[PDB]
Amino acid sequence: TTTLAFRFQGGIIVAVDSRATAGNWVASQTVKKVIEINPFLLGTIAGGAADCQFWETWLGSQCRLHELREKERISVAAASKILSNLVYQYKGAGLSMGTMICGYTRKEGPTIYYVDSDGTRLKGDIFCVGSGQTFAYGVLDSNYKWDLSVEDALYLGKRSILAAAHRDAYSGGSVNLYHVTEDGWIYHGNHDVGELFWKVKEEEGSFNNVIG
Amino acid sequence: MDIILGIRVQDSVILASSKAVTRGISVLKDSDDKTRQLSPHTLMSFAGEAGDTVQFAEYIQANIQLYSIREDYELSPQAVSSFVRQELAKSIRSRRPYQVNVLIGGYDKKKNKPELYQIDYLGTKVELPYGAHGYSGFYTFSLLDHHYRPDMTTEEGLDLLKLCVQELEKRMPMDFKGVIVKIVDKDGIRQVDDF
Amino acid sequence: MDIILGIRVQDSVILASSKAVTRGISVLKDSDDKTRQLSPHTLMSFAGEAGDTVQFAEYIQANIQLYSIREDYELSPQAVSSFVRQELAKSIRSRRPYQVNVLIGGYDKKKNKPELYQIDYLGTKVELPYGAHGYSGFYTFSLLDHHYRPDMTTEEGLDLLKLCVQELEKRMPMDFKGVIVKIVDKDGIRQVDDF
Amino acid sequence: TSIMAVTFKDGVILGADSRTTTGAYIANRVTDKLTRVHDKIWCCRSGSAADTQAIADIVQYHLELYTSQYGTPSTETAASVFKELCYENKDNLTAGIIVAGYDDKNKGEVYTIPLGGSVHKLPYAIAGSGSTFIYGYCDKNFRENMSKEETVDFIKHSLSQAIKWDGSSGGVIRMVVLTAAGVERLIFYPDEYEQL
Amino acid sequence: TSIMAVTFKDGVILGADSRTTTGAYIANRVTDKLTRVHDKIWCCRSGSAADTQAIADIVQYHLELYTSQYGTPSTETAASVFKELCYENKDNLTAGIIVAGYDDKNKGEVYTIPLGGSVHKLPYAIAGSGSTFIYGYCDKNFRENMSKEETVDFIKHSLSQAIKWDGSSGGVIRMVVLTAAGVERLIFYPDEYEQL
Amino acid sequence: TTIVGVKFNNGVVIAADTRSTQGPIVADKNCAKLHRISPKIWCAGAGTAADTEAVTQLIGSNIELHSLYTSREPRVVSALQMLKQHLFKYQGHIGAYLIVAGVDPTGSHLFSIHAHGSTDVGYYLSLGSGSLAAMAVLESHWKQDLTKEEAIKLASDAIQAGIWNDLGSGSNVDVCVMEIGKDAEYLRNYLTPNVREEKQKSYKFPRGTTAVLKESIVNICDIQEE
Amino acid sequence: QFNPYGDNGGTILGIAGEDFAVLAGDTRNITDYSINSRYEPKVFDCGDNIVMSANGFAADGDALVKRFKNSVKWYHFDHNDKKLSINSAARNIQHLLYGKRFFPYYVHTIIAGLDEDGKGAVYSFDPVGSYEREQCRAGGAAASLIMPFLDNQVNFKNQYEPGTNGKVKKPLKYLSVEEVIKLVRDSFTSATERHIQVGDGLEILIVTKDGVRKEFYELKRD
Amino acid sequence: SDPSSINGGIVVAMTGKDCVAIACDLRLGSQSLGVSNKFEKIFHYGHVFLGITGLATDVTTLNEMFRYKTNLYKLKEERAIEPETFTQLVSSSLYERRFGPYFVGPVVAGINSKSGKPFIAGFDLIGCIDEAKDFIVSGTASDQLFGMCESLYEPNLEPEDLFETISQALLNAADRDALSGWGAVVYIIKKDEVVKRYLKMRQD
Amino acid sequence: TQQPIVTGTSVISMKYDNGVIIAADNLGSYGSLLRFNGVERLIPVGDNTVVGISGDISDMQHIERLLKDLVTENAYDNPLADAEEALEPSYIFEYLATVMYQRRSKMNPLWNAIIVAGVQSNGDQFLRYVNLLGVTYSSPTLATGFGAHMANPLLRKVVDRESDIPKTTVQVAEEAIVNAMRVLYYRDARSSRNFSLAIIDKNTGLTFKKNLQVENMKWDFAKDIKGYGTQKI
Ligand SMILES: *[B]([O])([O])[C]([C][C]([C])[C])[N]C(=O)[C]([C]C1=[C][C]=[C][C]=[C]1)[N]C(=O)C1=[C]N=[C][C]=N1
Ligand SMILES: *[B]([O])([O])[C]([C][C]([C])[C])[N]C(=O)[C]([C]C1=[C][C]=[C][C]=[C]1)[N]C(=O)C1=[C]N=[C][C]=N1
Ligand SMILES: *[B]([O])([O])[C]([C][C]([C])[C])[N]C(=O)[C]([C]C1=[C][C]=[C][C]=[C]1)[N]C(=O)C1=[C]N=[C][C]=N1
Ligand SMILES: *[B]([O])([O])[C]([C][C]([C])[C])[N]C(=O)[C]([C]C1=[C][C]=[C][C]=[C]1)[N]C(=O)C1=[C]N=[C][C]=N1
Ligand SMILES: [Cl-]
Ligand SMILES: [Cl-]
Ligand SMILES: [Mg+2]
Ligand SMILES: [Mg+2]
Ligand SMILES: [Mg+2]
Ligand SMILES: [Mg+2]
Ligand SMILES: [Mg+2]
Repeated sequence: TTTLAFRFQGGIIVAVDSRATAGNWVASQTVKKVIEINPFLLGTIAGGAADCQFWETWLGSQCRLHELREKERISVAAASKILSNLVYQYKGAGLSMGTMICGYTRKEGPTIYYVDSDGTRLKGDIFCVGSGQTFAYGVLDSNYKWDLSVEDALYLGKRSILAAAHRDAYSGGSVNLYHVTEDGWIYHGNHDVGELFWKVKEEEGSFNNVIG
Repeated sequence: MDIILGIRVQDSVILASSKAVTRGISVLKDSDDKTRQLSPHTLMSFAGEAGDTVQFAEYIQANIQLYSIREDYELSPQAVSSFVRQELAKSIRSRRPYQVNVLIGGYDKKKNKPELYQIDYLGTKVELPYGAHGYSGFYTFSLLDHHYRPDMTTEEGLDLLKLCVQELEKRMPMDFKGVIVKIVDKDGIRQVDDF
Repeated sequence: MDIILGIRVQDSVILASSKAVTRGISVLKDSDDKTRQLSPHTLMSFAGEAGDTVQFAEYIQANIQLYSIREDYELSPQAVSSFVRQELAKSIRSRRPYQVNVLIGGYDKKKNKPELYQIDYLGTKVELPYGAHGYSGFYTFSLLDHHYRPDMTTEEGLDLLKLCVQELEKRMPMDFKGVIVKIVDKDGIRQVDDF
Repeated sequence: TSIMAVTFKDGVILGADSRTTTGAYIANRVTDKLTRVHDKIWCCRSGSAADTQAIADIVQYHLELYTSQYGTPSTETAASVFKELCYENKDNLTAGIIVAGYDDKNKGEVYTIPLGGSVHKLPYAIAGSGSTFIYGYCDKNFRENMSKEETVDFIKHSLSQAIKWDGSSGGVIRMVVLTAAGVERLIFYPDEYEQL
Repeated sequence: TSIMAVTFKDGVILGADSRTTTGAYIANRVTDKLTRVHDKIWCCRSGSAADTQAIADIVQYHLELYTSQYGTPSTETAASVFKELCYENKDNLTAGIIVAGYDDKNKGEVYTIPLGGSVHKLPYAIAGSGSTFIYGYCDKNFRENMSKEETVDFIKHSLSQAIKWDGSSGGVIRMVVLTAAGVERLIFYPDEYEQL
Repeated sequence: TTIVGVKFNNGVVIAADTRSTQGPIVADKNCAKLHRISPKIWCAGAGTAADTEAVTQLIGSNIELHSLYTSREPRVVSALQMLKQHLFKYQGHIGAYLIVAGVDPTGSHLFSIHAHGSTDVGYYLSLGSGSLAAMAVLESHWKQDLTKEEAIKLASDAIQAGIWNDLGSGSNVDVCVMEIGKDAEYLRNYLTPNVREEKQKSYKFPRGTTAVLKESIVNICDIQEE
Repeated sequence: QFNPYGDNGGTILGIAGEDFAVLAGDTRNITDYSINSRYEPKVFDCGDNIVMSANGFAADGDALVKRFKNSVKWYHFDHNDKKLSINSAARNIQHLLYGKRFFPYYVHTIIAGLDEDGKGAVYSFDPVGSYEREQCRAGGAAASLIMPFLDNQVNFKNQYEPGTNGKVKKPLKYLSVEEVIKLVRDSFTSATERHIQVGDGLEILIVTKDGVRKEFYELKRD
Repeated sequence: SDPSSINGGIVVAMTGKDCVAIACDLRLGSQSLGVSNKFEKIFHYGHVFLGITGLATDVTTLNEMFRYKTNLYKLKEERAIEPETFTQLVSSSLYERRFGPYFVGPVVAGINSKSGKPFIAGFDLIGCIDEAKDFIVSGTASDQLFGMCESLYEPNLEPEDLFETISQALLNAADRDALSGWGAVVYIIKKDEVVKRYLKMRQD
Repeated sequence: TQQPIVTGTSVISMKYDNGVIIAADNLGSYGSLLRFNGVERLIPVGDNTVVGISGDISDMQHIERLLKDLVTENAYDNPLADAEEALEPSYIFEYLATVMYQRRSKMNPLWNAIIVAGVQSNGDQFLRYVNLLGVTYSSPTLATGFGAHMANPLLRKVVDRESDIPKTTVQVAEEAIVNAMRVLYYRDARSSRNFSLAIIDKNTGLTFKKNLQVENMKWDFAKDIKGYGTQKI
């Protein structure tokens, strides 16, 4: 798994891979690793598939109950802390989860919280999570600026997942892109790595190691 | 030891190796050179278990230097790398194997080409445009996949290497106290004293 | 987390805590504040197992803030430290203990004295002129044994603290990405933004 | 431990050695392994001394309370109470018990209850570490409807051999006779049974 | 496995069941555990089939070479060669062997060699997993200087009981008679010995 | 694996299934488990495939040299002795479980061998994971004074019981008949009761379906003249 | 020590058509190297035009199916005989599975049917409740043998159009019910050849707007 | 830990009408880390082709060993070794390391120069010969390859048709294995010409 | 979690044209010791069902009491207890299967393998298996323990599939069962010669046969077997 999210001028970019494995066996190439919590909240998922799906789907129910009770959308901080407090109750039981809770509010602005099944909860500008996180960090850190266009930021996120999809054996399949703004998240398509790799190689002039 | 990197450009091979030596909770030294000159146009960097690394490197060095005197001739990097691989492949089924990973950077004077070989302690040899051992590759291969172009100059290679070291210094937990960089080309081996 | 230091001088208590957060082979963050304000004149830094540290610190914070509202009065650092110790002493014989070590730096407005308390996860409390948790003390206590004087100023305390951090940055293997320094005195709590 | 119970014409006879061991040390050489849960319902105990005592004490309590309400219990009923304790607490118990009793209606009966907690009604039963060495002898020499004197000799000869070969068995041979006549205790010393 | 050797007036008789087991599966129901190391020196085998075969084959080789140089070996000598192999390789062997032979000078002799590799000269011997169940029976029923017919009945009755109680023992009862007259093989089938 | 051996009037027959397995996967569907030690001494092997092959070849080789040395046709007891002593020395680590059979100047013989080096004699024997299914058939249908035709039938039926009921055994039935005063006849695939049915569809692709990057001729020939 | 889990083998296969769906599974049931039954039904009609199979440990498999059938029954009682849609069934099954997160049902579950637009639907589950809608999925012992074949022959993976040489992919034309059944039969015949726990018989359940139909085919019994 | 799945990789071989085909992926990794995408696993000694999966150091070592032995064979015999004979040499060589084996899954492929008969064979790590008529599979995606071959394969395929079948068998099997892929090579072998084709596949 | 102490070995069974046959030996083993020689392991329930049990005997006796109690409970407030609302084999099996799976789910299993044989109200044959894990399956032939490995192969030669059931008579079916019991006595080291057999026919009802023995055994060939290879005498 490789998932990333970073804050920038035009809000937040979220990018994830699509692969699921059981040992060396490739179980799925079409996994949805971004969960649409509401029109303004996104959750990435890494680690145990069931743990992540169940509890982030559950998180959406808790966030919906909040805005029914409080007549106001839940903050990214509060949404992330509901999940982190939940997994903390289960600490030691063997849950396996690594997530970014990404969203935008008026009071907070664009916010990213990393939440993890050990109980860790961290606010930050850039995060990469999963088995291929180090590969994503390499591309992301060397090319990141606050002043990036929506178009350039989206490509950087896409390219960082591609890098990890290539090198990490347990990452791959396809790239799902999201862009979170003042007016909510925007989906930017499924990008198959089998076609994206050759496209990027030719146009960018990268991956000169590989033959094509 | 920790981090060793290698990159083969147009007309040279550049090896970068960390300076830190850590035993337990203390950094005993911050200026350690994790490499040995096997021949005038062949350099080997190394990392692995304490003691084994130097013992192996010097043993290889002695054998290549012996060959050079006997034949009055320098072995090709390919020939040296094959010799090194066989020693490690022999070692892995010994009573106590050499726990050493190496990079061999050399300039072939016959073919006028730089060559980089990555060999692990099992005796797994691969020729590469860029290579790394340990946790280093987990950060650096993605950068090199993006930026590396084969027709690069030595100066462009050093800039690309700086970008790798900066990423390692940002994201790796261990303080490896910077790197010693060495260039291998047609004129021989030299050390970049400022990095 | 890794390194947390504390030093009590003439008229204040200075706490220094590392900024790094490392999960596995990656440094996820380099600006993490490992402390919580329990009351206007009492600060607690913390280090231990992931999740437990923050959960415990915030739980303590909530309890002290509750006391402050109920009585319209600030507890003494000694009183807060005893409360914290009991929670950890209770915790160590639980199903799943809090795996957290803390330093409590406070200024007693009644006695007009700074106070530093070191408490480990077992509930082991000690009042000290200077303290540390984890591997930090193995380097810093020898320096502090030499230089510390009980009548030091706050500026002298910060210089002595810089000398501790420099030694840690030289000899410790892990890159802890510097420290956030906070001062606790009669006027309250403030952060030294440049260190 | 070598224990056995044998039915015969006039009723039933229980038999046992008297050795209790902690490893190779004989903690008690004159132990009484034949114990009373009711007037004419007794049991032979093997395995853990603590477990079998605790069980026997509980059974005696149950049968005493049974008697106060419903009159004298059958031997089958006594065996059932033993079973219930041994079966339901099989994970925590090490008890090999032989239950033997005399009714006027049913006459002499013998029930054996091994480690598992199963119940087996038999003409005669053998149990304990020393019983292994006399399966051959007992099978060849047992007859139904024996006399009192014949049954005493059968038990005496059997346990004598079990004692001879088993280190965990020894001491005196205790016996308890259950008939319409009443309850008789018999004892046989080493000098008597070793020369057989 | 149930094996035994019994000395009597005219010589010695070896006896054995015919069961070989891999756990609870009977790999061979007609096994021959009575094996020849010399004309009138035989052995009963128990434990590992491989180990006891390898041992017996080596002993037969040693006694064949002994005979070529020094003439017919004694039963004691055969037992000593068995012992040497079992004792010196005790860590790697699982072999319980009974050695039995007939000289004209020494007549019938029986030596038993348990796991340790010790040697014990006895009037009769029993061994194997099934022997445990007939210690009582054999001790009570054995006499010295029995006749051939009495000794055959003693072994037949003994192994019959051992087979009855031991799961690892079964099949046919093989016997080998060693006297001055020569070597006689006897066999007894389930229908014969089960009804005893 | 199901292997059997059956004695009859004027000789002995052995048989085997043809399935090899690595875990739950079938490695070979038509495996050859009947090995020739000498012209008229054959043995069926179960357990580790490389071991049964290797141990048979080695003893077969030494049996051949022994036959030439002594100017005599080899005996089954010689193969038996050489096999058991070899296997015993390796303490069961050589995973070969063998049914050894043959005819020689002494007569017809049938033995089994286990990996630890123990041997057994019998008129009918079976080894392998399907030996219980095979032995059930043998114990039900075997009798003394079997003819050649009856023994082949009984042996193949015993293998079939293994093929159908044991998941470790399958595919075909191999047989070898060794009769006294005759050449041994090796019947490879004596029965074939597991032919795969016709597939519903042909998966022949249109030419050019696969994407190619480079092409090149490979030089397999030697260095050329002129 | 007592081991509460076992492996009953078998293999299952779901394929989604344009206006239909199939769920196939072999009828063999095993433990270790023995056959328990040559015909033990594994794919079940659960009502509301939904078919289900829970392959792996049969005791857990039967328990789960039994509990889901129960869930369908109570869904009718509690919600005025409303039809349980395939997506709703899938979510319900996730909660049944995750309910035993710390003592899991040791099964790979697949359900098939039609979505609310009438199109063919297949959903796949892991033991602890993670699920995903798919056009194609094989599950169980021989899943590793069958899935690659389905990637190739159902989704036309690694296939391109002649003449263009790797430039133009093969178009994703839909498959008829007759075409799908051919791929199912060949999948199981191939799996039977190379997997010892697969064989005896093949039972296919086909789901359409008209209802649930069954088809049975013989497989090799060795 | 498990030597046979540290580096990863696969090899497959098939027979056709008067031809054979052998193919392999190009990946070499250290568990999750992909290291090289040029690590070929198919070698040849004269007209006999050998594919080797498993531990990479042993793949290299055995290639060097069989090059060594086939060269000495050729000097003494004054002719190239044939596939049937080479198969025996591989088996012998592997079994001599019975209790300290090379962690490999070799595959032999070639056409007998005298008879013209197509030949393929597979081995386990200690030397057992699997001489199949149809196809041989080896490596970390052997299960996947078995499934593909058993369904896609038909006998007597022409060289250019056989290429499509073996290529699709390899590619789709590799795509369901995490430790296989990163490129692929296919050898089409006829009695007196051999074509080598690199396949375009997904690079993840 | 426990370990089985006193144990019963194989239970074997098969369907025939008008009903089902089931059999099991009368032994209660204590490890390698053949301790108890008079144990009945076939337990009838009514006049239409027989439950055959292998494994732990103490647990068998518990199950025996549960079934005895089931008959009592079914009779309560039930005028049709001996007619339309009598206990069916399918009812008895499902109850046991529920208990077995519940007990394994509490990590405290009944250490048994059970075969419920009987005939339903409509004359249909019932034969189904359940064990300590709660695993269930049905087949024309069913067997537990060693029976699975040795009996099934023999019984499957008579009834290989469903269509062979109407072609199989009670005489042929009983003959196959009795033969299978002999084979088990040859080859199972924890079996006995004495056994019980039960037939449940839709016409002639429940026939329970006690004190049967394995007969017509082949042992004569043993006399010719000498040594383990080279030995002649
Ligand atoms: B990713 O690699 O973390 C990925 C994300 C998940 C949401 C699909 N996880 C998996 O693929 C895991 C295995 C794993 C690999 C590497 C690190 C951690 C975990 N697989 C599963 O959770 C899974 C679930 N069902 C079937 C197969 N695999
Ligand atoms: B007998 O040996 O089984 C005997 C019967 C007991 C009721 C008096 N049991 C013991 O002696 C046991 C140990 C034991 C030995 C052999 C088999 C089983 C158990 N001894 C004790 O329980 C004991 C010993 N020392 C002090 C207290 N209890
Ligand atoms: B007997 O049970 O001791 C018997 C004697 C042997 C010489 C024929 N031994 C065996 O049956 C042994 C196992 C064993 C059982 C009981 C006690 C000690 C040992 N069996 C084997 O050696 C054996 C079994 N199957 C194949 C090969 N060898
Ligand atoms: B049979 O199942 O005993 C069979 C007989 C063999 C001699 C042809 N054995 C095998 O098929 C063995 C099973 C086995 C698996 C693992 C370890 C030991 C034995 N198979 C192999 O030896 C085997 C497996 N894969 C490739 C080649 N050979
Ligand atoms: Cl007592
Ligand atoms: Cl033997
Ligand atoms: Mg919460
Ligand atoms: Mg302390
Ligand atoms: Mg005594
Ligand atoms: Mg089969
Ligand atoms: Mg990848």
